[PDB]
Amino acid sequence: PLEVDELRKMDLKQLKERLNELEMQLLKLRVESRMGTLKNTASIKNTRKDIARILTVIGEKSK
Amino acid sequence: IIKEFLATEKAVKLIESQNTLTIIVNRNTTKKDIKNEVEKLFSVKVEKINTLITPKGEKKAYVKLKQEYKASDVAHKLGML
Amino acid sequence: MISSKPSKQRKLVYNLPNHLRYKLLTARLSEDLEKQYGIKRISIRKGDSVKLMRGSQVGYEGKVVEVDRKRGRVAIEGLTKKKADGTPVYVWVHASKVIITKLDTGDKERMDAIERKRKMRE
RNA sequence: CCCCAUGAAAAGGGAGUCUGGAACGAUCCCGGGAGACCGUACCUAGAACCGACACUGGUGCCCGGGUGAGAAGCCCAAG
RNA sequence: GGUGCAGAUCCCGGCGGUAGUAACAGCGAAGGGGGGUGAGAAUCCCCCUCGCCGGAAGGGCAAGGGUUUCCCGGCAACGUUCGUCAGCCGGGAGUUAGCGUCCUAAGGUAGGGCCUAAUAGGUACCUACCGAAAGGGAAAGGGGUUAACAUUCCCCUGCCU
RNA sequence: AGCAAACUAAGUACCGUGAGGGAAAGCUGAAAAGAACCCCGGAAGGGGGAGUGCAAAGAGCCUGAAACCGGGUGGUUAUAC
RNA sequence: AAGCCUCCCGGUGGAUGGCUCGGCUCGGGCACCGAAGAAGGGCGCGGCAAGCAGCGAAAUGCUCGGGUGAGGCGCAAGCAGCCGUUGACCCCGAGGUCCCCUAAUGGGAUAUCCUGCCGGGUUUCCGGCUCCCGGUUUAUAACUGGGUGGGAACCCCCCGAACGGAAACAUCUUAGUAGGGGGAGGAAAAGAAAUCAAUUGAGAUCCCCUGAGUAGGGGCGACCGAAAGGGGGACAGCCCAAACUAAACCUGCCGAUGAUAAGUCGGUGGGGAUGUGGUGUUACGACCUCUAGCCUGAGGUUGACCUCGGCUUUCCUAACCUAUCUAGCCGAACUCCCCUGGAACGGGGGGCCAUAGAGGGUGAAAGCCCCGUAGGCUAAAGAUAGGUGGAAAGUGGCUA
Repeated sequence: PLEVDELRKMDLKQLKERLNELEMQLLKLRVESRMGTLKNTASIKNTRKDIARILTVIGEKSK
Repeated sequence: IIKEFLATEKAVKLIESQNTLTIIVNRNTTKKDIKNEVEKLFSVKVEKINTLITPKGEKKAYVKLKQEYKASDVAHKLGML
Repeated sequence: MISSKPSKQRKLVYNLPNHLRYKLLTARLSEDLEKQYGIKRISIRKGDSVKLMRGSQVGYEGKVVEVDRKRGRVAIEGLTKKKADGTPVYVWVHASKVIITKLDTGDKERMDAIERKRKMRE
């Protein structure tokens, strides 16, 4: 999943938990430190890259 | 902010033996409460926490739960068991 | 104005930045290609086919299946040298000794690059 | 008992006395709540420190019986 | 034209001979038998016995080293021999405190000022602060549990602010 | 040699309590085609045999001298430099 | 029996020979960064991640445009997986984030770490806290608003060495160099003569070549050592104090206007007669004032005078246009025949472009196989330069 534009579309209140809900499942992927043996290594990069974006898009809304 | 759920052979007993959790967080070098982090992320009361400074560069904390919250469940919800 | 010392020149081709790699891929088309396209040389893309003029296997026609963009050489199917085990590995032949035979008109973004080269109408 | 040597100072505590204040009110007990951050593994040296080394050199510190004044020597306890 | 080399107790790299020679003694330790593992055993492991130390080769504690701790698998070197073994190599794990931080001596500093041409210079004066893991300094122990650390985790008794 | 530096990190490892001093080290062929496979050993890019490839001096990989040492070729020795 | 010598073969070392994404010199361009947090370090950061490099908890890259155009996921080939045609990766520009120490400045440091006080919203958290300049409020309380360090060499200015040389050595010299301290910028310094020289001349300074080891200095010892003039380069020259005008003055904020600029306007606060602003600073004089005389387009006044014109100086940069720089792009001619060769980029034959035969690559020594080359072309968005714009002040000339 690569969300790119709808972040700019709608309100900022929801993206807080949208950040949170992503943040939680980041932990879920973070079980790999035990050799989680999770299939999608790129998910972390997918997770890590996108999480910053919404954490960046908020500035465009002059937070 | 919470970063990972450690799963060493040492840890697994603790979540069973004492219903604790081995969680390592940022090295924020300032804490009053790693406590109130969990419940807004897991809805669990806290009974005690402590401080660890591992030589590998992380900051470990033994957090134990009151008996009303069986720590194995949330871990199973997380998904290592 | 660019220098002519051998050393500096070789540095570019050993350090080719990514958006310039087409340079070591472009190969000569055929007459029939330029007959309806009005163009001499163009960069290679996948999904194409080529013919060969130099090397021990001169005179082959295959399909553009493999490529080495960073250093600039390609490969075509139906042409392999068996390893000791018996699995095939792709023969590596440079664009420098090849002639293209056909291209893929299914991109609409490679197409306009063809167009902008002053080729006549369509 | 000795001194032509007279043998450290703060913070921190506790008490005493006098002034002002409000009447509620504890240095009592009873119930409740909390108590940053960081040190914390191992080795202390005839192999873990230094002396270029798995070095008879130095750097430490402290602590069973009998025989025997004995921490002397001997042997044997713990190890 | 950096220009022709045997040296300069030349420099650097390689390898000679003395050569399998010295040494692997000397400071009061010492092993033996049987079994096991593994290719390979004086050297590693199991059993028994035996000798030595025993105000130290024992026990617990620093500054320092920084993983030297533990588990699992290994031996080309690394070990003064060997080596299945190790502080060695390779794959993983591991220190929790309501029961140092505070103050201060030797002194020191930083500033204000007294000089120095200037200063990263000295500074008698004043002010602010640093200065002890053996100085002083509130308060807990007991038992019990992991291979690995514990007055810290489990239980009881507490205790101090 | 070229500035120390062309290399997996060079002011890096390191020697020094300290100001500081200060290294060594390039080349497989074009394409790893890196010897599948069979025998020895436990193993070692180790042996042998096969195979790739113009060529294998095929990982310690261009070419490969001497000091050296070993096998052999040719002379040649225990009354003697 | 040792061997001995030489030679063939092998291993042991790697010089030779060859190759080079490296340095080295030159010339030419370019040539400050910093409290909005530097340079310099310390830490982290990827699926499996050690160093470098890059990156800053928004950690192998976040956003937006511009170019680019089919693969990308560094150094660096593995397992596994993903991004990419809804335009990737890359490159350009604009942003966003941007930990800790660090001149580090809330306070403290033998801790790259701990720790307060206010104000803000408030969950995370955010702003401010040595020495000064000018303001608020009491005349000491806090509060409004803006000099520190680094940078390869270079530059300026103070302090200031011995070694040696004199075949000794003490004066002298080596020498204001080595070095110390302060302080800048991209250049610095200096810069308008109390200059020279000499037959009445030249005309800021600086550097280059000469003048010239000349002048001149010193146990007259080693040695040191000009100027003037000439010849070259670019050659630019304006403000202050005074005489004399005398509040006609400068400046903070807010609001309006003005393109947001400057300026003007209304209110505001400050500074100022112990002097702001106006003209003006030069030598056989200059300048100012007064007197007298002659001398501007409109108006007025009494040949004469005055007010409003153009002009000089200064300040302000905007939207637009032009050019230049950051980017990619166009860009000729054979892979024709025979032979050798693993490969033709070789040998022979054959044909051609050239304003492009610098150069590099591709299985070798290729103008015509590929790039590039001579020549020409590219902009959203920025940056630079010029024009196009606006405003303020000071305003006759000559003569005695």
